[PDB]
Amino acid sequence: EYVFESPKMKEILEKIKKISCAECPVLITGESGVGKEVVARLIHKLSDRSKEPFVALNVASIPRDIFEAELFGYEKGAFTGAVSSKEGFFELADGGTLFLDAIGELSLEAQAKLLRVIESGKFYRLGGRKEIEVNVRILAATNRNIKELVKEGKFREDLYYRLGVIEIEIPPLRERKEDIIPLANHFLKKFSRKYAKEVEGFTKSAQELLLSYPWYGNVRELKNVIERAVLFSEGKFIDRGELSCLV
Amino acid sequence: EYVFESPKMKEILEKIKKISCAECPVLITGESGVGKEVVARLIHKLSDRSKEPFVALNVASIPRDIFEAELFGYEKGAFTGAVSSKEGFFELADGGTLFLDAIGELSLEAQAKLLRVIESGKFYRLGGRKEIEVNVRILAATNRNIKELVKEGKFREDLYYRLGVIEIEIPPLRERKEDIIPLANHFLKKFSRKYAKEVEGFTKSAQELLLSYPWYGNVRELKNVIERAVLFSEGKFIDRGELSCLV
Amino acid sequence: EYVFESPKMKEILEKIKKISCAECPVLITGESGVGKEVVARLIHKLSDRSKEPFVALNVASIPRDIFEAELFGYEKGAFTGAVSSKEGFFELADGGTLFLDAIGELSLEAQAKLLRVIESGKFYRLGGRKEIEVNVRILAATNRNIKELVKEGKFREDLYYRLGVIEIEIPPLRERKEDIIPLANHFLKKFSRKYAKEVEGFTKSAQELLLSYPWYGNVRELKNVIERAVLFSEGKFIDRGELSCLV
Amino acid sequence: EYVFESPKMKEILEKIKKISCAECPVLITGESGVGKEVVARLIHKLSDRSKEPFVALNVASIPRDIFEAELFGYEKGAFTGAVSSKEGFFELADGGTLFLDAIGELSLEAQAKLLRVIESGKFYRLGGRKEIEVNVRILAATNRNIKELVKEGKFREDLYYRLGVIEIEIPPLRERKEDIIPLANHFLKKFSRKYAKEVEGFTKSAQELLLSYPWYGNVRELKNVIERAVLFSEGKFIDRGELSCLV
Amino acid sequence: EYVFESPKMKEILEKIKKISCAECPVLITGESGVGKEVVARLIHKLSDRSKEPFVALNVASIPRDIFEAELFGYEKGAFTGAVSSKEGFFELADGGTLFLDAIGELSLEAQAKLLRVIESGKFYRLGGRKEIEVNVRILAATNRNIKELVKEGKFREDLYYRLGVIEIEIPPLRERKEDIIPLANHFLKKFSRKYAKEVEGFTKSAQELLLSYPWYGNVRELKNVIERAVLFSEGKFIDRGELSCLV
Amino acid sequence: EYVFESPKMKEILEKIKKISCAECPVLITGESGVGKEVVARLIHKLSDRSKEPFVALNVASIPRDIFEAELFGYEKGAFTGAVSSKEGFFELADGGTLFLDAIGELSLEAQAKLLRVIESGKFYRLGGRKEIEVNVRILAATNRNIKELVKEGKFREDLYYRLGVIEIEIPPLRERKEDIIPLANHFLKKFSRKYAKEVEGFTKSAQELLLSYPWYGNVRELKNVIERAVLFSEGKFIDRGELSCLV
Amino acid sequence: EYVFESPKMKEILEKIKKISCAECPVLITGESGVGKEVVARLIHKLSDRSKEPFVALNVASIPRDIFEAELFGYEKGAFTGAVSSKEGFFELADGGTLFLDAIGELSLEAQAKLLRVIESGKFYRLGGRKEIEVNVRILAATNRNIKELVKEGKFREDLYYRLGVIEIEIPPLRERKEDIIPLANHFLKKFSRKYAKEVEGFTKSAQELLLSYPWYGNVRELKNVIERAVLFSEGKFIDRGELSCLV
Ligand SMILES: Nc1ncnc2c1ncn2[C@@H]1O[C@H](COP(=O)(O)OP(=O)(O)OP(=O)(O)O)[C@@H](O)[C@H]1O
Ligand SMILES: Nc1ncnc2c1ncn2[C@@H]1O[C@H](COP(=O)(O)OP(=O)(O)OP(=O)(O)O)[C@@H](O)[C@H]1O
Ligand SMILES: Nc1ncnc2c1ncn2[C@@H]1O[C@H](COP(=O)(O)OP(=O)(O)OP(=O)(O)O)[C@@H](O)[C@H]1O
Ligand SMILES: Nc1ncnc2c1ncn2[C@@H]1O[C@H](COP(=O)(O)OP(=O)(O)OP(=O)(O)O)[C@@H](O)[C@H]1O
Ligand SMILES: Nc1ncnc2c1ncn2[C@@H]1O[C@H](COP(=O)(O)OP(=O)(O)OP(=O)(O)O)[C@@H](O)[C@H]1O
Ligand SMILES: Nc1ncnc2c1ncn2[C@@H]1O[C@H](COP(=O)(O)OP(=O)(O)OP(=O)(O)O)[C@@H](O)[C@H]1O
Ligand SMILES: Nc1ncnc2c1ncn2[C@@H]1O[C@H](COP(=O)(O)OP(=O)(O)OP(=O)(O)O)[C@@H](O)[C@H]1O
Ligand SMILES: [Mg+2]
Ligand SMILES: [Mg+2]
Ligand SMILES: [Mg+2]
Ligand SMILES: [Mg+2]
Ligand SMILES: [Mg+2]
Ligand SMILES: [Mg+2]
Ligand SMILES: [Mg+2]
Repeated sequence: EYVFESPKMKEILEKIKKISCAECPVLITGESGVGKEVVARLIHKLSDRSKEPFVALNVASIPRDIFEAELFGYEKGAFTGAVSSKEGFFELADGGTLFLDAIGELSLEAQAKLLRVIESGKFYRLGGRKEIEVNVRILAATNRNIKELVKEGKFREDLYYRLGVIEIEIPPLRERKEDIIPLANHFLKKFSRKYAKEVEGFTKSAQELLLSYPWYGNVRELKNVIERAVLFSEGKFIDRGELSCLV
Repeated sequence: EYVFESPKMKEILEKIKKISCAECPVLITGESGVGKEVVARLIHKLSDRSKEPFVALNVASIPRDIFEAELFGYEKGAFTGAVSSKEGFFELADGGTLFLDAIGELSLEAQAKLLRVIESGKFYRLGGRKEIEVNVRILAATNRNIKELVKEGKFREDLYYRLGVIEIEIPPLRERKEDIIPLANHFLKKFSRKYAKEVEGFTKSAQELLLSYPWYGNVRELKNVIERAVLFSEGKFIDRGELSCLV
Repeated sequence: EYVFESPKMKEILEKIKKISCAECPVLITGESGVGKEVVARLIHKLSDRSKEPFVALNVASIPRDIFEAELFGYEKGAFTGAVSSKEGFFELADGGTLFLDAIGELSLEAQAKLLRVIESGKFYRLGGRKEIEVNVRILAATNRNIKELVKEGKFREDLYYRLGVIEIEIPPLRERKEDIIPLANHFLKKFSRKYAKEVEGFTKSAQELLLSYPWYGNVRELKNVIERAVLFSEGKFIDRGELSCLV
Repeated sequence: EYVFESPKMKEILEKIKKISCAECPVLITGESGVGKEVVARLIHKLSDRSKEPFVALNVASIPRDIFEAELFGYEKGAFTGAVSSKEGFFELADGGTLFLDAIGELSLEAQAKLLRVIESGKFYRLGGRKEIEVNVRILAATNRNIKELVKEGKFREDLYYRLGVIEIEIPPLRERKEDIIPLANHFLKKFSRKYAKEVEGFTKSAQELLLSYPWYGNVRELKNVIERAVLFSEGKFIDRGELSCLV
Repeated sequence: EYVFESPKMKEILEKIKKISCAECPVLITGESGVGKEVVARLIHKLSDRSKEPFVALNVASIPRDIFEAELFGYEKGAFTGAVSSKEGFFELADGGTLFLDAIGELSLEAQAKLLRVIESGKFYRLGGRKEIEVNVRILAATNRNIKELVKEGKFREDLYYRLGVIEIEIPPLRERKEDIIPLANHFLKKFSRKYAKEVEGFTKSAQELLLSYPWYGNVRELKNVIERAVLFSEGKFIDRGELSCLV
Repeated sequence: EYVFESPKMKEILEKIKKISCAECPVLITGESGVGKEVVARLIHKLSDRSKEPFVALNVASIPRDIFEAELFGYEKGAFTGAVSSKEGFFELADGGTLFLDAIGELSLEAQAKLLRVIESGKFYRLGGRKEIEVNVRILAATNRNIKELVKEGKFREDLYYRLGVIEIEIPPLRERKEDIIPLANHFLKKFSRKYAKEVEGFTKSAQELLLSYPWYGNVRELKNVIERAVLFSEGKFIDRGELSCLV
Repeated sequence: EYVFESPKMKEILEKIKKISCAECPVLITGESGVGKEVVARLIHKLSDRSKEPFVALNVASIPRDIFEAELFGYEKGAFTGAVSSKEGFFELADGGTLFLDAIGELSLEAQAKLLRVIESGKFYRLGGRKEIEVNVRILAATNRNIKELVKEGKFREDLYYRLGVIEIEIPPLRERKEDIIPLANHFLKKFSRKYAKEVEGFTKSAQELLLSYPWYGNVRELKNVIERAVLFSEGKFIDRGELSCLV
C-alpha cells in the first residue's frame, strides 16, 4: 500500500530489494515528509530480520548526560543511582534492527561515542569492565544536509563513512511529479473509506493544482491536504476551489 | 452559550463540526483572548471522545530537566532513584484528548522529544526498555506567530506538519466586528443575572464605542469591560460615558 | 480608620464597595506607599470571603527552583522531595483570598506557570497526576509600571488580561492633595495618643509645607514624618521649623 | 562612657533619648568608624527592650542560598536533609531587637525577601504553611551611601521607606572637631589605666595635630592611634613627634 | 587477507614485522579509513602478546569527570558512590595491549593525567594510597594532524615523545594508487562470495575510474563502493557506468 | 637566634617588646621573605599568651564554600556530613593567638564574614542559634600592598581599621643593608655546623657582593644562597666567585 | 648506567653528590626529555633517605576539588567525608621523599594551598582540627619556564623561594654535544643486547648527523631514534642513511 511511481522512487524501491540479503548500514536522507521512515521500515520488512525487533530511537533528543547509559546500559555499581545492571538500546536490538533517527542532529560529543560500535558491534557498559558484543543492523535517517555537515565539521567524517555504506537520498515531492497524483488518489481512497464519504476523485483543474504546488512538507503535507479535502468535501469530486482554500 | 456570528467564526464552527468524525491533530492559533481554548474544548465535546478525559497542559512551562519524565513517565530503577514507575501525561490521556497549550513557546530541545510520539503514539519511559503505545488525540494552541517561527527556525518544520493536519486560525476581535455586539450582549446578560443588577442593554452611543475599540485583549478584554460596566452600572442601560472611562 | 478624601480616592472606595458581591481578580497598581496593601485588605474585608483566610505572598521573591512546589505543592514520591505530599499556597487559600504581591517583578518563566490556574482554578502538584481544583479569589499588586512591562514584553499579555479584570490604579500622594492634611491629622492623633504627647495640630505654615512636599514615599513617607514630628515635638502644635528639618 | 560633645552628636544623643518610648525602625548611616554600632546599642539600652536580646547580624554576608532559612527558619520536611524545624533569626529576636548590619550591601534578591516582614512581622518558614508572627524592633546600619543606592536602583525604594522611619546620619570625625580632643582624652585615660602607664595628656602641639588630621577611619582610627601612643609613650605627656610618626 | 602492495605499505608492513620483538609505544596516524586500526591489530597479532588481551578504547570520548576512574580505577572509600574497589582499563590490560584510539582528540587536561603512566607503568587509583604497577604495551592512533597539534600547543610535547617511539604514518589511498585495484579486487571477491553473486572483475574503463577518484574516505570508502557495486551488479563484470553512479 | 641590626629592625623589635602587655590586633606587611612570620611568632612568644596555642592559617586558601564552617564551625543539624557539632578555628584558638596569614588575598566575600568577629569575639556557628564568644588575639600578615588594596576597593576599609591597630611594615632586605652581613654570618655558622664543614667566613670581595645584590626573595633568598655556598664550599672562606655563580 | 660527560652535566652530578648530606628542597627545570626525573631519582638514591619511599605525583593533574583531600587527607566526619579518616600523600611520604612533578603547571589556587607545608611540615586534614606534622623531603620538576612564570605572576614568588633552595637547570641536549655520542653509544649497547642484534656502533657519517640534529625531544628523542635504528638495522654498523630516514 505504498506508492512508488516516479523514476527515482522506482530506483529506490529496487535498491531496497537488492539489499535484502545484506545487513550493512543504510543512511537515508531527504526533506521532511519525503518518506525516510517508510523506507527504513520497508528495508526492515524485506530484510533477513523482518521478524526481529525494529527499535526506533530519536538519537539526538537523548540528553547528553545519559547518552551512554541509554545506548550501552550501565553496570550495577559505582557509576550509579542503582542496584542492578540495565541493558541499553544496542542490546535491546541485538539480532534485530536499530534505527537511529535524526542522526544528523547528534552532537559531536555523542557522534564520537557511537563511532566504535557501528563497525565492531562491541562496547563497554557505563561502569563495566566486560566487553559486550551485539549483532545489530543499523539504519539511520535525517532531514539535515549531512554532506554539508561533514564539510563544515559539524558531523564526523569517520562516522559518515561508517553509516553511509548504502546511501538512499529521497527527493522532494516537487521533483517526483509522477508520484503526486497516484499519492493523492491513494489518500483519497483511504480517507473516503475511513470517514464514510462519497468522494471518488479530483477534477482536472484540481489535479493541475496538486502538480504545481511545491509541497514543502512533501508527502505528509499532501496527505494532510487530502485528509482535509475529504472531510470538508460535498460532491463525488474535489474541485480546484476546495483545494485552493486548503493550500 | 458560545457566540459565533461573524463569517469567519461561522466557518470555524463548521470546520469543527465537520471534523467530529476525525481524530487528527488540530493546530489552533491566534492572539490572546480570541478563543483558542474555547475552540479546543468545543472540538473535544463534539468529537468521538467527548466522554474521555481532556488533559490540558502548558507544555512550554514544564522545566527542561523533567520534560520526558512528565510526558512519558519513568521506570522504577536507576535513572533517578524513585522506587516505582510513574505514568506520564501521554498515558494519562490514553483513549482521550491531550491539549498541548503554548506549543509555540516550546524549546527546540523539547519539540524534538515530542516528534516521534505525535504520529506513532509510541515512546519509551525515561529509563525503560519497553515501547509503550497510546492512542491519544492531539490538540495544540499558541498565541505565537507559528508560521514565522518555522521560517526563523525557532520551531521545527517536521513538528509543524505533524501538528497542523487541521489548522484553525482564529482572527482578532477587531476583524470580527459582527461578533462584538452579540458578545457584549451575551456578557451583559450573564453578569446582570450573576450580580443581580437591572442592566438590560447598551445605548447606541455605547455600541459605537464597542465596535471601534481595537480589543487588544480580544474576547477576554471585552468580557472584562462588560463585567466592569455591569458592576458599576446604575441605569437599565450602559451609556458611552460608563464605557469610555473603562477603556 | 482609613482616610479617603480626594476625588480619586473616593471613586476607588466606591469601586471597592461595588465589587463586594464579586470574586473577580483585582489588579492594584501605584507607587510605593500609596496604599496598595490597604486597598487589597479592604477589598477582602468587604467581600464575601471576609471571614476566610487572606494569604499574602511576595510572589517574585520565591526562588525559581521551588516556585511550583510552593504554589502547587508536591506529591510524595516525586523527586527527592520527601516522604509525604505537601499543600501549596493555592490550596492553603482554597475558599479564601490569595494576594500576589510584587506581581510585576515576577519572572517570565514564573508568569507562565501561573497562567492556567488564574482562570481554571486547576493544576497538578509537582510530580502528581491528579488534577486539583481550588476556588481562590485572586488579588495582585505591584509598584512597577505594568502596562509598560506588557508593551516591552517583560510581562505576558495573556496573564495581564487574566489578572486585570478589575483595575485599581492608586495615584501618588502628590496628585491627591486633598488627602494630605486629613492624613497628617489622622497620624498626629494616632501617634500623640500612642506616645502620650500633647500635640494637637499643625500651624498654617506647617500645613503649607505638607501640601507642597512631593512625598516620593507617599503615604508611608508622610506617616514617618508625622511619627518623627510627634516624637520630637514640644508644643501643642507642630510648626514649619519642626517639619522642615524632617524632610 | 561614650563621648558626645559636638553639636551634631549632641542632637543625635537627644533623638536617641526622644525615641526611647518608640519601637519604630531606625536607619543608621555614616563612614566606617563613626559610631554606628555604638548608636545602635545605645538605642537598645535606652529603649523599652533594654532587657530583651540584641541580635546582631551582618545581613549581607549570609550566602544567598540560605538567606530564608537563616532569617525565617525552615519546617521539618522541607526538601529532605532535615528532621526537625529550626527557628530563624527573626524568631530568635522575638520580643527583642534585631540589628541588620551592612544593610546597604544586601543583594536586590535578598532585600525583596525582607520586604513584607519589616512592617507586618509575619512570614512563612522555608517549606512551611503556617504564617508566623513576631514582634521585633528593627535597627539597621550601613557605611554605604544609601540614598545614592536608591537613586541608582541598587537598593529598593520600598524597603528604604520601611527601614528609615527614624534616620540617624552620623557625620565623619573631621566634621565633628569638637569631639576629637575629648575622644583622644577619653582613650588616653582608658589605655593609660589598662596598660599601667604614666601618660596624662597631650602637648598643645599634639592636640593641633589631632584636630587637623582627616581621620579616614574616624573614631576607630583615633582610638587606634591613641592606643599606639600610650603603648610606645615615655613621658607623662604625648608630644607632636610621638603622634606624627603614628599617622 | 590484508592488502599491502604499494611501496609505502610494503615498508609499513616491514616495520611491523621488525618490531615484533619489541614492546615500545607505537603512534599510528593518517586520514579516516587508511587502515590505522588494521595496523594496530596487526602489530598486536605479530607481537609477543598476540595471545594476551587487546583492549580498545576511544580515549577522547570518556567524559572528563570519570577519566581517572575509568583508566586507573578507584578504591573503595571516599571519592565514592561505592562499596568496593574497581580496576581501571590499565589494569584490565596488564600483560596485554592497550589501544588508545583518537589520542589526538584528547583534552589537555586528560593528556596530563596519562603522562606518568606511559613510561613508568605506575599510578594511584582514584582515592587510593598504594602505587599500582602494570606492564602494558601501548598503541595509539589518530586521524588528526598530531605534529600540528603539538606546534599549536593543543597536544603536549612531552606526551608526544612518550607515545611516538615508533611512528607509522599511513598515507591516503590517493597516494597509494598501487593499492587501489588489488583492494578493489579483494573486496569484489569477498562480497561476490558473501552475497552469492557472479561478479568476477572490473572492465578496464571501471579500473581507470577507481584509480582517478580521490577516495576521501580512503580504504573504507573504497570497500563501501565495491560492496554497492556487487549488490547492484548484473553482469560478470562491473563497468564504468555502474561505478560512476556510485561515486 | 634572630638577627635585628639595622635601625628599622631595631625599632620593630622595640615595638614588639612594648606591646607584650597588650592583646590588640597586629597587621604585619612586607615583601616575601622579609620575616613576617618570624615577627608574628616573636610577638606571640613575648606576649601574655606565650604558653597558649598559636594557630596558623592561610586564610585566603580556604575554599569559599567552607569558609564559615572552617572559621566558625557548624552545629549538628545543618545537614551534610553531619551528625555532630564541630569547632571552627576561632574556638580552637580560644585563649590563644590566631594568625591569619595571606590576609590581603582574602576575597571580599570572605573579608565581610570576618568583620564582626574581630572586635566582638562573637559569632554564630554555621546553622546554629547560640552566639558563641571567644577571646582570641589576632595577628595578620600579607605580602600584598594592603593600603593600595584598600584604595582600590579590593580590601574593605572597615576590616583594615580593625586589623591594623598596631602596624608593622617590615622593609625589604635591600633597604636594611646593616642586616645583610650579620644575617649571612648567622647562616654560615648555622649551616657550617649542620653540614660539618670548615667554612668560617666570607672574603671582603664576597661581602661586597652580598651588600649590592637586591635580594628579591629577601631573607629567605639570602638564607638559600648561604646554604648553597656552604654545601658547595671548599675553603675556610667563601670568595666572590663561589657566590657570583650562585646569584 | 647514567651518562654525564659534558661539562654542565658533570657539574650537575657534582652538586647532586654535594647535597647528599642535606634535605633541602630541590627545584629541577629543563626542556622535555633532558633528564629531570633521572636527576630527581638520583638525588634520592644518593641521599640519607635512599631507603625510604619515593612518592611521585603529577601535582598539576590532580583535580582542584580534591587537591586538599589528596595532599593532606581528610578526617572522618567532615562533609560526608566517608566513614573514616584517610592519609594524604604528605603523610604517605613521611620520612621519605615527595616528588612534585609538573610543579610549574600548578594553578595559583593550588600553589597557595602548598605554601605553608613546604617549610613548616605542618597542615590540617580536610575537616580536621589537629595539626599534623611530617618530615618530608621535597623535590620538584617542571619543563615550564618557571622564572618567567614568576615574573608574569603565573607562579607565586613566595612558593618559588621555598622550593628553589637548590636549583638544578638541566640544559637541552643541543647545548651538551659532548653527551650525544656517549648517550647514543649507551643506547645502542642496551638495545642491541635487548633485541639480540649485531649492531656495534655508528659510522663517522652517522655520528655527524647525531651531533647536528637539534633533539627537540632531547635525551628521550635520542633514545627513541637509537631504539628504531637498532630494530631496523642490518649491518654491524648504523650508517647516515639509516638515521636520516629516522629523523
Ligand atoms: N511512498 C509513500 N506511499 C504512501 N505513503 C507515504 C509514502 N511516503 C510517505 N508516506 C506517508 O507520508 C508521511 C511521511 O512519511 P515519513 O514519516 O516516512 O516521512 P519522513 O521523510 O521520515 O519525514 P520527517 O523528516 O518529517 O520525519 C507518513 O504518513 C507516510 O506514511
Ligand atoms: N465565541 C465565544 N463566545 C463566548 N465567549 C468566548 C468566546 N470565545 C472566547 N470566549 C471567552 O473569552 C475568554 C478567553 O477565551 P480563551 O481562554 O478560549 O482564549 P485564548 O485564545 O485561549 O486566549 P489566551 O491565548 O490568552 O489563553 C474566556 O472567558 C472565554 O470563555
Ligand atoms: N488611605 C490611607 N489612610 C491611612 N493610612 C494609610 C492609607 N494608605 C496607606 N496608609 C498607610 O501607609 C502605609 C503604606 O500603605 P501600604 O503598605 O498599603 O502601601 P503600598 O502601596 O502597599 O506600598 P509599597 O509599594 O511600598 O509596598 C501603611 O502604614 C498604611 O497603613
Ligand atoms: N561617641 C563615641 N564615644 C566613645 N567611643 C566611640 C564613640 N563612637 C565610636 N566609638 C568607638 O570607636 C569605634 C567605632 O566603632 P563602631 O563600630 O561603633 O563604628 P561603626 O560606624 O559601626 O564602624 P564600621 O562601619 O567600621 O562598622 C568603636 O571602638 C567604638 O567603641
Ligand atoms: N590494507 C588493507 N587491506 C584490507 N582492508 C583494509 C586495509 N586497510 C583498511 N582496510 C579496511 O577498510 C577499513 C579501514 O578501517 P580502519 O579502521 O583500519 O581505518 P582507520 O584509519 O582506523 O579509520 P578511522 O580513522 O575512520 O577509524 C576497514 O574496513 C578495514 O577492514
Ligand atoms: N630577623 C631574622 N633573623 C634570622 N632569620 C630570619 C629573620 N627573618 C627571617 N628569617 C628567616 O628567613 C626565612 C623567611 O622568613 P619568614 O618565613 O618569616 O618570611 P615571610 O615575610 O613570612 O615570607 P613570605 O611572605 O614568603 O611568607 C625564614 O627561614 C626565617 O627563619
Ligand atoms: N643522563 C642520562 N643517561 C641515560 N639516559 C637518560 C639520561 N637522561 C635521561 N635519560 C633517559 O631519557 C628519557 C627521559 O628522561 P626523563 O624522563 O628524566 O626526562 P624529563 O626531563 O623528566 O622529561 P619530561 O619533561 O618529558 O618529563 C628517560 O628514558 C631517561 O631514562
Ligand atoms: Mg522520520
Ligand atoms: Mg489558552
Ligand atoms: Mg505593599
Ligand atoms: Mg558596625
Ligand atoms: Mg579506527
Ligand atoms: Mg609567612
Ligand atoms: Mg618527568
